[PDB]
Amino acid sequence: PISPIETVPVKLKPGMDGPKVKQWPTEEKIKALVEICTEMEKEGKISKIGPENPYNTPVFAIKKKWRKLVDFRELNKRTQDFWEVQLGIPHPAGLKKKKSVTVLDVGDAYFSVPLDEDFRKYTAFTINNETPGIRYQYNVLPQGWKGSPAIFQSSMTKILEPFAAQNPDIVIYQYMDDLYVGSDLEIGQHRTKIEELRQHLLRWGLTTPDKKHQKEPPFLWMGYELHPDKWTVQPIVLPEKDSWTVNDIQKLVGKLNWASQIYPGIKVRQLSKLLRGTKALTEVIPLTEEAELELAENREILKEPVHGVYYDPSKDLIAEIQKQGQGQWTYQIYQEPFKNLKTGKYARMRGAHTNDVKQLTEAVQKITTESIVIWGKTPKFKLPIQKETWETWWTEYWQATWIPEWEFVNTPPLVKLWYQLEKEPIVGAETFYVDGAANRETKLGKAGYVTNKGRQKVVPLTNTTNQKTELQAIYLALQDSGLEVNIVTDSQYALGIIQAQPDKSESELVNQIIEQLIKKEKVYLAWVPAHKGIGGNEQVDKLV
Amino acid sequence: PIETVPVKLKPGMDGPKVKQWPLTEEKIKALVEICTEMEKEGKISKIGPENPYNTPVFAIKKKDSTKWRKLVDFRELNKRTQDFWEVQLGIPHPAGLKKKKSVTVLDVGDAYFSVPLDEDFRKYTAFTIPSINNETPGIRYQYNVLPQGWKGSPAIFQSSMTKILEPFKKQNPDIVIYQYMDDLYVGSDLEIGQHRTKIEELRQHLLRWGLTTPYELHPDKWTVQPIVLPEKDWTVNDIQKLVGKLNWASQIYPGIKQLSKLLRGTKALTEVIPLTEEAELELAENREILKEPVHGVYYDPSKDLIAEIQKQGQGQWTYQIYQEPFKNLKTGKYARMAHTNDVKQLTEAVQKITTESIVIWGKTPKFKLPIQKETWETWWTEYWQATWIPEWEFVNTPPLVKLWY
Ligand SMILES: N#Cc1cc2c(Oc3ccccc3OCCC(=O)N3CCOCC3)cccn2c1
Ligand SMILES: [Mg+2]
Repeated sequence: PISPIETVPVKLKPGMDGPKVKQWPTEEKIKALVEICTEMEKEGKISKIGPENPYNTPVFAIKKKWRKLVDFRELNKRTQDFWEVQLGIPHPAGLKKKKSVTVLDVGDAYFSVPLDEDFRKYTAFTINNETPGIRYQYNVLPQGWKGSPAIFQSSMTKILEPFAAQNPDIVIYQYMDDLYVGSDLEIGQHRTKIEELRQHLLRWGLTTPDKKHQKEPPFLWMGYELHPDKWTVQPIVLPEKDSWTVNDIQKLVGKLNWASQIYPGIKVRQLSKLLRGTKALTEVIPLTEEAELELAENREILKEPVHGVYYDPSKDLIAEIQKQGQGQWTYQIYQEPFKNLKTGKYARMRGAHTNDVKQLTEAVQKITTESIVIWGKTPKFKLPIQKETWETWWTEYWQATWIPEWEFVNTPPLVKLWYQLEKEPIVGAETFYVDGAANRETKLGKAGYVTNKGRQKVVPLTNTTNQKTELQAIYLALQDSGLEVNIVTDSQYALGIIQAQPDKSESELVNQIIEQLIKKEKVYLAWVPAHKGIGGNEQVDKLV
Repeated sequence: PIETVPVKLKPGMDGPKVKQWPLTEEKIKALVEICTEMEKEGKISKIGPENPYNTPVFAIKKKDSTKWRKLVDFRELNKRTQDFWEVQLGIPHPAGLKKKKSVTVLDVGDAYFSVPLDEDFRKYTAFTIPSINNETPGIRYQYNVLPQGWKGSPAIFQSSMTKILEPFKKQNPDIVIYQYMDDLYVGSDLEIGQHRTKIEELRQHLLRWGLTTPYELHPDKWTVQPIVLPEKDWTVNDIQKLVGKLNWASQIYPGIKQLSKLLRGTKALTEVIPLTEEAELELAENREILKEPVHGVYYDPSKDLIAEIQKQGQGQWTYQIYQEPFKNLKTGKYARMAHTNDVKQLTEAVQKITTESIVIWGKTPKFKLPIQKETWETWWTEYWQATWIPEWEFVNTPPLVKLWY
């Protein structure tokens, strides 16, 4: 089943030569080898060579009937690079429904394409009983070789170029050694077009499934189940273990991600927090309380199976984002109210302090990208956030951002702004001057304030850093204050954290400062140069 | 026709392997129309899997039209060849173009399609039209003719350019002409309408020698813009931001410092405070020190140009071009006039800024963009109306500087 296709020229990486890795004695294997060698020579796929000082690459033999294997590792290191075959995969949520869909698989797919002539010498393998060294040399794409997946895909593509213009009403997808064909014409017309193509391929050299088209749905494809009108993930088994290892928690959070695309509501936040001890691979990591709960809620979701629908270009694309908590959000993309196209989650915090609108802006983003890769368009967004909420956020956000057309949906928890600082100081409300410090050496510190009304405080702080104190200093001035406070700090650091207005943070102190800020009713933070004697600050800097 | 100028790569350097950005379906279909015509005109050819290079392709709109254009991000292939093709064939920068009272910019990149591109170099121009949902690996082309956007394309055509300009250049000894990439920058001191005729002259001259061409500037208004101290009829908080900005400014312009005194002791914030002689004296002394620029600030042609932008609210943005922190070559503001998406404003801002850079120094800057990386890598192709693309990256952390500018 060799082919008349044009070969693709192949070069070695410049200034490299072809491999020379001598082999070494397997009487039963050495025999099996001879059997495959001639039975493959008869098909022209390899040819004997007269040792004219050519190269060499190893070769082995293993029973599954026997089978032949070649170690091309030293040759792939020397041949040029090719175009990347398929870095990604078609997501089923983006396929278009077809009445009938036929799955064909081409056997000997690599052995049915010719390999370039000037590049044939570098494939010389040899099969101590003073072995006569029956020197061979490939003539088709050798299996394992660096250039086979790319070249075969190109040959296959050209071999198909006549047929796809003759029958433009059918659709073929290429994927490695498979062809997936799907038409909307009659199931009798289908079996016919299939039979045409199989015979066309075979006029080039490509054998195809005999028993009809063979594969009958549902299709087990790349960890999916493709049903003639439904798609869903292949089934998932979350282990039950007394101890958990890094290998086990990554395999778990792989499986949980794999399921997030169609099982709504998955969470993997507190599970992957465990992986920050990524130091080893077999190191036991004790689960946490939030983790063991999370994995329990994930079990509850999977117990009943849910499925996905296919794409219909004539129907609009829609996206809904709902808040889960602890910096976790789920989305669903659908055309129809009950039929999901797919789902997924967004939890990344992009730092240690984030707010709800920002995390929702980031989420929309992840969806826009995903929508564009998958369906080639961007969806209409349905968003639990008022217009009044978002407008005021991005008008005052220091970053630029692009907020697509969206429709408000009231289905709580709506996203909100739990507090706004003032932009201007509060009249006649108390103005605390704050500062704090901590001898890094002593790792000890103090947080104090000094107000206009004459109040002064200093609290001792143990096991702190100069940064962590100047946030306690703000904390203090909040918890010792009326509902309208003007706080004033020298700390560029703590000013920065606050002015972003985080509603959620992974600092205990900063969550406490958030809570107080919610309770207050007019806070206004202002900033003045540190150790610049601005008056008052010199006081909070004398104490502390 | 012409002989393929021998193009080489800066030695020990391999070609670009940039990944293609995924595209909307509108944009793909436009790149598939466009390349189907460019393949009929033989300008680009389909290519095999033995070509591993790729550079990205985008789809933008020309000036305002319903015409889809194509844009190619030769930024990697540029850094790898042209840094050697800008010495072996470099086009020098006129350093007076910034002086001329008017500048107009002309799109001459239709010229390059006449010249064949070196046979052995074509492989490095590969691009890929992506499919939707990885349905197919893309359609793969390489260029057969000088590709616009590559920086060796104006360099090769340099000879033919000066020929076509030599009549017009000699009849007008007072007109500056700079070709950066696929653009002519024509500067003069005429009043506008005559500057416009002398343009249409040059337009019509170039058009009748075979070069077809489809932005009025004024670089004598541009100045490093100084620091405004507010004019208020003053609370304790106002004197704070006053001490705060003044302290930051004192880090660059030596001079201007006692004001604090007028706030000695733990005042309340909203306590309206009077104005002291020595304080007003300071304030006046500071205000003059500001108006007066500084010294030490010299362009270094070895050093990259770094541009920072801050969003200032209500459509105002501000920028600083520099190469050494606090040593600021150019400084400016920006504000469009409606349907002004925050990102459109940044796109227009960035495009404006790089032109000022092309005009002054003849190199584009690298941008520190106040925007999320993936948000930019999505809606940048929308308002982009330029043949070139600056380098960029994404900053996340401006503390107080929004006020300070
Ligand atoms: N095994 C396997 C396999 C099958 C497919 C596959 O089917 C199609 C082929 C051509 C055109 C439309 C095709 O789907 C259209 C959608 C559709 O109605 N479906 C019904 C069940 O079958 C799978 C999908 C596409 C991609 C990868 N595939 C992998
Ligand atoms: Mg201090």
